[PDB]
Amino acid sequence: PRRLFEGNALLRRLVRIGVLDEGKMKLDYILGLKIEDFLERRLQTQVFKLGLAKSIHHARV
Amino acid sequence: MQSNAGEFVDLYVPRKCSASNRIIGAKDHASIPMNVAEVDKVTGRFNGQSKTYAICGAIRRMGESDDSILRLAKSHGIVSQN
Amino acid sequence: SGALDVLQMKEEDVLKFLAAGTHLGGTNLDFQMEQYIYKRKSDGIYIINLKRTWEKLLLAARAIVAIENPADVSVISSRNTGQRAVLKFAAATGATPIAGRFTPGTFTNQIQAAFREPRLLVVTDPRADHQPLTEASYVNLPTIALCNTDSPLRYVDIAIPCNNKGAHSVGLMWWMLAREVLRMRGTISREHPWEVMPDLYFYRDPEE
Amino acid sequence: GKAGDKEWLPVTKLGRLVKDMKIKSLEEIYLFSLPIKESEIIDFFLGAALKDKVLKIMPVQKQTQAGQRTRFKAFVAIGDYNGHVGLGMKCSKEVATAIRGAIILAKLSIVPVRRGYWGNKIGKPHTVRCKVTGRCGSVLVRLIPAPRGTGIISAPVPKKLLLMAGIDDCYTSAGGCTATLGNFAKATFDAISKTYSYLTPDLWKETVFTKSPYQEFTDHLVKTHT
RNA sequence: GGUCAUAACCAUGUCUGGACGUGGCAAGGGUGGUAA
Repeated sequence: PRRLFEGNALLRRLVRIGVLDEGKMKLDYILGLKIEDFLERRLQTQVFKLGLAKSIHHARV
Repeated sequence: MQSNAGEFVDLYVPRKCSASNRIIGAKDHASIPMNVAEVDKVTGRFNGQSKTYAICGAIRRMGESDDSILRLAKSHGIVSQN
Repeated sequence: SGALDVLQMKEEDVLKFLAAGTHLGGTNLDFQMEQYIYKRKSDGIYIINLKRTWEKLLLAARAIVAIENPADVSVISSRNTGQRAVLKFAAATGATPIAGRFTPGTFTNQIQAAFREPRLLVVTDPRADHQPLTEASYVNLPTIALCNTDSPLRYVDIAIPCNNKGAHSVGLMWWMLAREVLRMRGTISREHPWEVMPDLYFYRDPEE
Repeated sequence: GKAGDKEWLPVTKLGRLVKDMKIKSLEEIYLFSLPIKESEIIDFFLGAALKDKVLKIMPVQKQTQAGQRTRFKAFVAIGDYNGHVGLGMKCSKEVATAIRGAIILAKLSIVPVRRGYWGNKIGKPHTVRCKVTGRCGSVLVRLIPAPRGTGIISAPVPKKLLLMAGIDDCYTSAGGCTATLGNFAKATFDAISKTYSYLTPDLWKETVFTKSPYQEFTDHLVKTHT
């Protein structure tokens, strides 16, 4: 019971922010995560990516 | 070696010597394959298909090989009774 | 063996072995050289069996045949008796002789104008030609030789027991070796007697 | 143009089959555990992925009645990230020559490494086959398998070698002196070598055996060829 | 199966001395002139 309930709710949260696919969703793919995917989900990155800026330096301001 | 993907990984499968059932390196320079030529055994003349063996350098350098080559060949030809 | 009588002992050759004193063997044993001896004499001599000689002659010879190009089965001897013998050997069957002092580093070097690179070796007497044997295990050569009854076995894949303290025992054994390889590879086989004499495979010896 | 090239003429048997092109991988050479003697053979199959990483350039010197006499001894690593690495040391009276002497010697001693998985397969190995060791004069390393994404956790010196090997994740433990790095690096190199010599239940299936490249291609090695 | 001898004494040291650091291979050019 510990492995099921924990893993399910862990992976749910990784999917909810979208640093992980649901075409993955196994505990092994947690380990395939890396630094850059987190940093992509940051607000200033998403401002730049999907809204008006001229550089990343603009977007933070 | 086979993964769950069915990918047949590892650069090469190394040969396993018949001397003592263990595996040689890739820089062991005392490990020798020795090809014996078969004959028809009706007239005594060369006939095609060789019997090939392989022996590891470890048993060779201590000097066990003379018995090993004999024992391998004794269960076949051209020694069947010694 | 298993061939009818054409790869089995002949009545003729028994006489030749015994006249050349090959059956007699030195006064010492090893822990590897006691599987070819039968027993000891009244005297300190230890009597090699000739049945045991005959089988070992054959599969030894069959390996010498198995190379496609015979021009690189390099024979070696440095003791005086096995000099005249090897020269006729390597004339009869395609081989490369190395008579006298070996000059070490022959196969180890890259730069040397006497560089060789054979596949097999056939050596007389391990404890006189120890230099090429040691060097064999740096270039992955199989090895064959003629052991007495006390020669050290180490880097010897197959042995062919013999008396080999000189006399006719040396030259006779190299002659028999050359007889077999031609029956198997060539078309000299007829199972009726070979023309060539074991006489001119013997030692030169100080002449009249 | 006005300038040709001519590079490499083999005087070695193994060199001749490669130059005439009948051997087409290193894996053929290694399976018969043949000597290599010419450093162009290795650099023909590879040499399109080999880097060098000069570890140390260390002085040594002997004594004579006229004073000091100094020789420079340098260690140089070599390896592609596909699993072939090697190592060499060499000394000479001058510096640059010693380095270039070491890059040759290092090419000669290249060996393969065998990689495996932590415990569950998902394709593309990432770690060491099993927990192995290797000692050189009271320095040793104990390469211990590791799960994905932990990187190579080692001192700076073995972190070079293991990275060049393409081994992604590893844990190590050392014992004894490691400030005499000539031992330390050779001991790492020793450990990675043993991977193919370690018997595993995988390898218990029987190997077919096949005739030597020397044997099969002997008709091309005799015409005028060495 | 091979033949040969006698050792005294003998301590100490003013002294602020040694050039070593990274694999470049690598000029690349011709107006005058017999003829013209």
